[PDB]
Amino acid sequence: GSSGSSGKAKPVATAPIPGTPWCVVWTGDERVFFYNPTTRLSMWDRPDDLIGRADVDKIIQEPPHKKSGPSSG
Repeated sequence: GSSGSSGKAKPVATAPIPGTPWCVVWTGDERVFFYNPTTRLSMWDRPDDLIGRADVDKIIQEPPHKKSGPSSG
């Protein structure tokens, strides 16, 4: 009677979203999800709680793991 560890992959970078308790988390599969260390909630898509805010987007647009010394570039 269990579902299982949602998704099978470890994150690469994590950053707390401003204003919202959500935290942008990137992965190795050139992806990114939203986590909530306050409500132990972890989704795969952008929840409404964030829908509307620009910050949430900006973060996803320009990830930290990338800047600050690019690997490929």
